[PDB]
Amino acid sequence: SMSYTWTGALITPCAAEESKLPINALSNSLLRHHNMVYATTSRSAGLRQKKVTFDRLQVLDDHYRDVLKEMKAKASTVKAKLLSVEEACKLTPPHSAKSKFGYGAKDVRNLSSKAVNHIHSVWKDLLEDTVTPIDTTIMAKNEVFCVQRKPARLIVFPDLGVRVCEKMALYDVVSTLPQVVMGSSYGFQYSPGQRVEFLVNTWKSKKNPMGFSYDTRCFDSTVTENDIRVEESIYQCCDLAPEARQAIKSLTERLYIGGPLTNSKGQNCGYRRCRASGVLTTSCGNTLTCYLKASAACRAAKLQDCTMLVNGDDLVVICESAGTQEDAASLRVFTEAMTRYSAPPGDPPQPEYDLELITSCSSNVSVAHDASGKRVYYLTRDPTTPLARAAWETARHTPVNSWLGNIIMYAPTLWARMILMTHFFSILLAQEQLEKALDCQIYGACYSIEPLDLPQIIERLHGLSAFSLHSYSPGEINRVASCLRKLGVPPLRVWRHRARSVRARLLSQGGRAATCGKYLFNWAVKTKLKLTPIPAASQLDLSGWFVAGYSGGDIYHS
Ligand SMILES: O=C(O)[C@H](Cc1ccccc1)N(Cc1cccc(C(F)(F)F)c1)C(=O)c1ccc(Cl)cc1Cl
Repeated sequence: SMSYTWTGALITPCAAEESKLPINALSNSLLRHHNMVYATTSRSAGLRQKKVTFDRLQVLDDHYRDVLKEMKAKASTVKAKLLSVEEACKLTPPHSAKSKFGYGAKDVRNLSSKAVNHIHSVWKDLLEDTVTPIDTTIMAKNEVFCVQRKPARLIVFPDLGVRVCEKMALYDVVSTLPQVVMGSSYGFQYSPGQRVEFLVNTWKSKKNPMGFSYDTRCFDSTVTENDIRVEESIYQCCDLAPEARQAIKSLTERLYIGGPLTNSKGQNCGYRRCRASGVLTTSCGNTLTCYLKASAACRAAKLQDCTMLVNGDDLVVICESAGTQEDAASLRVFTEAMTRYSAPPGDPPQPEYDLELITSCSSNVSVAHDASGKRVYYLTRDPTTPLARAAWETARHTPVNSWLGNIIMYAPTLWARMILMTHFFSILLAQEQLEKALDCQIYGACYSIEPLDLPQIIERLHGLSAFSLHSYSPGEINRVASCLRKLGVPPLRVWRHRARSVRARLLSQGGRAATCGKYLFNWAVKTKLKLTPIPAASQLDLSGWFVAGYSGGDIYHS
């Protein structure tokens, strides 16, 4: 079956779109090569349509059915509850797309009678009808990148009412089931630090380690009807309320498997027969399907002691080496099996014998040293995209503040500490907006975070060592330095000069701002300070942060 069939109608914009980096008076302090940054827009949607439209074939062998039976055995130990309407409503982003039925995201969060009444009629319809295709809107994502130009990604999502219904029926399932079925291989259960720890321990557990990242080409498009019905059979293994079983069956038949695509102008754009990128189950469905195909492919390839780390379509495997030559051969067979399972590769997989050289979830393990002088492994990444998006956010307020999200996920890195923290705290000072909560995302879920809570939040997730790492690796230092040049960003020596100023300024404010100056920029002074556990860090309720992935899932954790 074709992943998509098209009518010719265009994927249309929902408002004005900007592709060129907006420039203000602050832009140059961060980046000078403005032409390197761009945002994707609907004008490239047609190009994306061509890459994502292809036929899918599947050859399912005994290794595939063996792994699935095992997955189903673990799934049968899961007991999940139906969420109430109020709970589901409270999980809805404040600015989530409004319903076509006369109410918006605020109406839902306030439990307005119109929204709640319509939500109840959608739920009832799900229970009575298990066949009628549910409508979806298809949009082109406006996302920022650096050159080396890619076309806009596509986002397909059902109406707001249906989304609240997905939450009622499946939020508990998608939040609980993956870790049970996949154990330690489920990546979304890990904070950046725990991820590193799982990777380092998994690597150290092999006599002769070897690992590779496996990039699937347009994964959502490779997901077949079979795949989606198999995912549902796994959900159905759970101990669930009868109403939840019916809604899951209905949602699978009417929405997950396929459905008509409508543009922002209300025209039919065509029909989808693959994974929708904008539904509650996108992350969980992709993770389970990637793990099932890969686990089975590991068996077919005769990979020795293969350990998976899977986050949606992002896949990394660490196993026992059989020698340089044999490895190359096994990987080839692994890739052939995945292809048979409808998970063909984009970039061909290549074995790596150096853990730090493996990139998964666009990140890699690197090493530095803490106060004591001890080696500490931490998660970093190429800062090109973080900086391109930071440049955009320097001149444009956007719904998701990636700079904040990146400071939280990459607080221990050289680049997040010296550039992002310095740059944005300088702006918050100047605009006196330090206590203004801002929306950012972690594993797809949206959170309102106050920048003044950063010190505590970081202590909680990375430990106090995040404020004292040093002696980064020549490789890391050099990648950052080279990145600054490609983008036209001031050299690290300049950010250090700046950080000294930002730090003195925060300190002058006292209170929380002073804590920020003290912990976040202790690295900027030749005579470092104390830095002891922050009493308020234990107060923060970080339960739910690193539990599951919700990318495209319309999730908000207030
Ligand atoms: O330890 C390191 O790896 C860097 C190495 C480095 C190399 C090139 C550019 C920036 C850092 N330096 C050593 C260092 C400190 C101050 C000034 C320099 C200079 F002059 F070389 F840029 C280097 C630091 O003291 C340092 C440590 C943590 C953080 Cl968050 C920031 C800094 Cl600056």
